[PDB]
Amino acid sequence: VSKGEELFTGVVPILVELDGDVNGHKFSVSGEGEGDATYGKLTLKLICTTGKLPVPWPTLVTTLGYGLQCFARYPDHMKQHDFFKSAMPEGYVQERTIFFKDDGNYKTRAEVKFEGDTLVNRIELKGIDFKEDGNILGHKLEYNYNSHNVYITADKQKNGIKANFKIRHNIEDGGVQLADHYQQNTPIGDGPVLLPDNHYLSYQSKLSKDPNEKRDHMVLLEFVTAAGITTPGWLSREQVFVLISAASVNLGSMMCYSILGPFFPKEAEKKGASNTIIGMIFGCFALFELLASLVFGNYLVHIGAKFMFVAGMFVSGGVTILFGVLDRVPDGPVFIAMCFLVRVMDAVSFAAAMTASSSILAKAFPNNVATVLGSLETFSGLGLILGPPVGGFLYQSFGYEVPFIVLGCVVLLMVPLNMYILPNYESDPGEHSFWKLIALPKVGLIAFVINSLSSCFGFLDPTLSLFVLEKFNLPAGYVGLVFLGMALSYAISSPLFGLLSDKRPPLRKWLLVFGNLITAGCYMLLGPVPILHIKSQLWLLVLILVVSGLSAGMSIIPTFPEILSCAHENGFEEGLSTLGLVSGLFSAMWSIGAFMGPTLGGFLYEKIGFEWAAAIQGLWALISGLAMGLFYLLEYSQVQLVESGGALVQPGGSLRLSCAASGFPVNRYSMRWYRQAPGKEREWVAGMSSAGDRSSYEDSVKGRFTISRDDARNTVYLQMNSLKPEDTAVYYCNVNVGFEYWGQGTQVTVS
Repeated sequence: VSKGEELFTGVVPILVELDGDVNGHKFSVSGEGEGDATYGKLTLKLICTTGKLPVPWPTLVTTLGYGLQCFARYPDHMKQHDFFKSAMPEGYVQERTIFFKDDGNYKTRAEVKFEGDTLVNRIELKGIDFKEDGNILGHKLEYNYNSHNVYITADKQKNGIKANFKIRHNIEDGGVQLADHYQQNTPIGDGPVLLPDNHYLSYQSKLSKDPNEKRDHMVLLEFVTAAGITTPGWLSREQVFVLISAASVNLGSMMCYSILGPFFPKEAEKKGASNTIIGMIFGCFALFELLASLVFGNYLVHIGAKFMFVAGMFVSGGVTILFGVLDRVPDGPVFIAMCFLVRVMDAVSFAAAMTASSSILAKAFPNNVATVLGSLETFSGLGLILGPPVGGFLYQSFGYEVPFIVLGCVVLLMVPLNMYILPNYESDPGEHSFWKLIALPKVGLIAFVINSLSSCFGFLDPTLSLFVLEKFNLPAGYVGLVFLGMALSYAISSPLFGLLSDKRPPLRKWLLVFGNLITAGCYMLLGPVPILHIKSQLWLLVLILVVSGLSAGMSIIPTFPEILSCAHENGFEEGLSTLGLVSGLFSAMWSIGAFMGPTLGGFLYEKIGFEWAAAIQGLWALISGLAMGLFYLLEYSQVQLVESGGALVQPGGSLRLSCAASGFPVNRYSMRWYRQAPGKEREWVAGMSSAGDRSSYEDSVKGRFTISRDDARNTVYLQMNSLKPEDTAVYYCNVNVGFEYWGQGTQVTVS
């Protein structure tokens, strides 16, 4: 707890200083930058104020980035344990002892102060016993940097923390240099101390050069995350306290939403609404809810979530009683400006509810994004299946009014109780264009899929009732429950294909494609041409509609994590505004499907029969699903490694291991081979340089291991002879192209 803790968020500009005396050589570096504690980024452009550096660049990165640890993104249960963020406006000091393996040493002292709004960093270091012909001063350090963990514990003897981290520097010969870092961090002031437990920090550092800076310089795009303590497995009551509200929002509305649909032919000719007017009801219900959801997703930050959400059903609590009785008055010169007062504010009532609710749902659970959406969907399905059987008494009470007062009282009494739930105040507006968000080709291709999936349901819903009268002849109340089977299958597909979509991320894309593919199948048997000579059996049509609902429910849910990852990976922000604009995107792309689908399908039904009228929508969805493979199966350039060749070993012998690559070429890159022993930490074994003329070997396997590379298939082989009983371990392959990427690794058991 501190006065500057709440002001620490947002951008905070940084001033960075450095003077240093390494091996009798004096130099100085100064620079500027900024970052965030909520985003976690840290961009620092450093320029040498002296000239040619007597040290390699990454050897200074560990004392210029890890010296600036005020910007640390901590998780929820770790927010108490912020010692670097404990007190900024006084300043703190950091003493680091840096050792190298069998080489010289660094000692540095760090003073950081906070004046006004900006942060000043002052570093001084002394470097002793370094050689010109060694690994360091020969400029043998490759201009890349890896990902390392920082292990922090606290001590109350000097009210501070002590930390350790070992850094692997890459070598142009191929090997690594181990930098031991011991940290003693204390605060200057006598203020309150926020003592951490045992925890660790994770880093992801970039290292690039801008050509427009003429002198010696570097650019850091460090990303720092935190972890360390296992969270309790129980669900917190504060997070239930919003999930109950979201469940009530999705549950109470759908009864009124489902009963207002077929209610309208009780008055459609009382109002004098001709087919042009009936058509413009659907036209307004499409386009006005497009515009409303779009402007809401644009201006969620400016309006704010509270009056967005708790009044989001107050207008729905108005439209549940707006149809109180409309057989009373002879709307004559009333109905000139009432046709957009019948169902348009119903549309913005349920567009304003779901756009906000999806955003506040997805904010609370980043680790379970698809699970809780599927949970609300299966709660919706359980509400929909048991929807109208409770009406067998109530609207026989005193007339035709009853479904719009008694349930209207429930909505009007449940609407003001949603005010306790939202504590959310404010975020930042989105800087990138929402048109630029759409103009990304990935959303530009999933848009057509989600419009097709909406068009399927929109065409099918007023079609089975007019179809099954002819060759099946079921009564009106029977027309419902087939459809209920579909809902049952959406329920079966609501969490089961959602929770799995949280487990394995890269499996979702093909899964989405698979959904679309089987969606094509589920209409080709729906209305078949009798060239296929299938008989209209009830059981086969029921089964193909159940697997239709299963496919639709399996394909609807992983749309939202896919577009979240699409917005995340392509350089947009990481916050509530991006989540809200993605939710409005989903709202608009769902709402346009009520206009693309039912119009042309209802036109072509009476024209060509519900065989080819179903077949045109089926082929439309089939082309919609087939379009996804052009962007997935042609640009599947995610970098990954495949390791194999490990099995049981007869002791004192010869075998081989291999690892192949995908996502990058090996024309200008090096590669490493690591080993994890049981119970002991990792250790560099082999290294193939970018040139490949030479290689680097561990001394314990020197003269025993042969590394080889085949450039055509991007395959790398490691062979040996006379294996040892200590060589029961798991081997990893490491590559460094804009991240430190590792493979899964495989086992060698010398038994």
